[PDB]
Amino acid sequence: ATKVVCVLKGDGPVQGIINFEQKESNGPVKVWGSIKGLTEGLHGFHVHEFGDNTAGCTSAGPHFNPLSRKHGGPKDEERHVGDLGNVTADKDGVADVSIEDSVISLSGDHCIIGRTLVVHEKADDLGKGGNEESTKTGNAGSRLACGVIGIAQ
Amino acid sequence: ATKVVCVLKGDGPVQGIINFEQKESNGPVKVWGSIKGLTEGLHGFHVHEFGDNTAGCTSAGPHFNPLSRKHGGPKDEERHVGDLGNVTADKDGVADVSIEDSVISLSGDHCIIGRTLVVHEKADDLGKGGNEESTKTGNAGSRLACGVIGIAQ
Ligand SMILES: [Cu+2]
Ligand SMILES: [Cu+2]
Ligand SMILES: [Zn+2]
Ligand SMILES: [Zn+2]
Repeated sequence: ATKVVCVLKGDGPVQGIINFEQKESNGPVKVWGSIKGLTEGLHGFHVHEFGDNTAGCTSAGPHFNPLSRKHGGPKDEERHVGDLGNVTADKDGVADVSIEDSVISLSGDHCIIGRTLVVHEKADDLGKGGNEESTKTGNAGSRLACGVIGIAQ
Repeated sequence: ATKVVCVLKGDGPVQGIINFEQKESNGPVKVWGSIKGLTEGLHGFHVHEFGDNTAGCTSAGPHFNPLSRKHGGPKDEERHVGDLGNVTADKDGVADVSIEDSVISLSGDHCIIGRTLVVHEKADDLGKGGNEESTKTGNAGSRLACGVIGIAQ
C-alpha cells in the first residue's frame, strides 16, 4: 500500500482524521493529521490489533504486537509494533499529529491496514510506569476515539 | 487472513455487522451477518475501493475493480471484484446475509481488507439495466450504510 487513512470517532467529543503514507515497501511511514476534542496535554496513540468496531473501541483488542514484545515508546527497541507514543493537544483541544515511524508498515508482516487506531484518555508512560499495565498499554487509560485503518486514494 | 469484520453504519437507520472468513489463500470467502433497518426487498451490496470514511460513504469511491471490468452480478465473469450482488431484507427490515464468493479475497491482489463494504438504497440490476450507470454501479442508488473492512480475531 501507499496511502491509508483513519477516521477517529467515539462516544465523546474526540474526533479526527489521520493519514498514513509509505513510499517504499520496506520503509518509513509518515503519519499526520488532526484530532480535536481533547484535554490539553499528552494522549496515548496506538495501533490496536483488530479492526473490529462491533463494541466500539473495546473490540479493537490490545496493541498490535506480532513480535510478542513488551510495551514501550516508539523509539524503544522493546515495543509493540503499534506503539506510536503520545500526541499532544493544545489549549484548544487540538492535536496536530506528525510522526514518522519505521516499525509500523503499510505492507508486509507489520502491516496495519485493517487494524484500529486509538487515541487515549491519558498519557502513555512509554512502559516506564513500574507496573504490569505499563508493560501492556503504557497506562494510557480509556479509549476516547478510534477508527479502522483503511486504503486511501 | 482467516477472519474479518465490518460494521455498517450510515446517516439513517441502517446498521449491521458483516463477517468474512477465508480458510485458504486460494480460496472461497464466506460472508454472513445481519443488517437491520432496511426496506423490505433487494439492496445492492458491494465492496468499494477505499476504506475512507472522511466524508461518510461517499468517500469510499467506486466499486473495487482492479481488473478494470464492467459492473456485473457475482455470478458473472464480467464483474468488478467488489460486486457481491444483492442482499434481501425481510418484512422486518432484516437482511440475513449469507454469500460465498471466490472473486473477493482476504489476501493478494483481490484483497478487500481496508476497503469499504456498502449497502445500497435499491436493487443492484447486476449490469442489465441498459444504461451507462448500470455498467458502473448497477443503479443501486444511494449508500445507506458502510464500514471499513477490518481484521477480526
Ligand atoms: Cu492503546
Ligand atoms: Cu456500490
Ligand atoms: Zn503497546
Ligand atoms: Zn460493480
